[PDB]
Amino acid sequence: MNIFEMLRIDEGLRLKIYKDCEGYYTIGIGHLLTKSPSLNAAKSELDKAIGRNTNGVITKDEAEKLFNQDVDAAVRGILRNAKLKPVYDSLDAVRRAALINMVFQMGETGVAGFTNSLRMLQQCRWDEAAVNLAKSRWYNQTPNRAKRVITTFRTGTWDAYK
Repeated sequence: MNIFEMLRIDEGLRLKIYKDCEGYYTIGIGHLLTKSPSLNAAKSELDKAIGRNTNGVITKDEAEKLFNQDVDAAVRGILRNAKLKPVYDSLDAVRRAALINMVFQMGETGVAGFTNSLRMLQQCRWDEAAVNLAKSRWYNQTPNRAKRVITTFRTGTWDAYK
């Protein structure tokens, strides 16, 4: 199991524009297009992202290319974030993937907002951290995904994904 595989399981793959759990226009492997309500806006964004006129449909290759860029961006955001970096540096490989998953989903900023939890990860207090993480809009809106990531922080294995 690795980060790509993890995230493919969490986000799925769709080749046509769709609405994510929050209602935002999205495509491919969890690729957010725009927070706005306009389908036009979304098509526009897609065209600019792919560099071609798509009529809102993309190929699998095109889907993986966006995903690869999206995973690389998340890592780097983490790595360039004052709050995030120290935490990532402190974790083992499995637990690193779990933080990348959060960032991919909710952004650097959103994650940077889980102060208490983050401090707990830095001290290796896996159970206290899992409880704190669950106390969040994130856990209450998308519980099955959040359970996965959280168990991964708790145990440092891929069991939730297997």
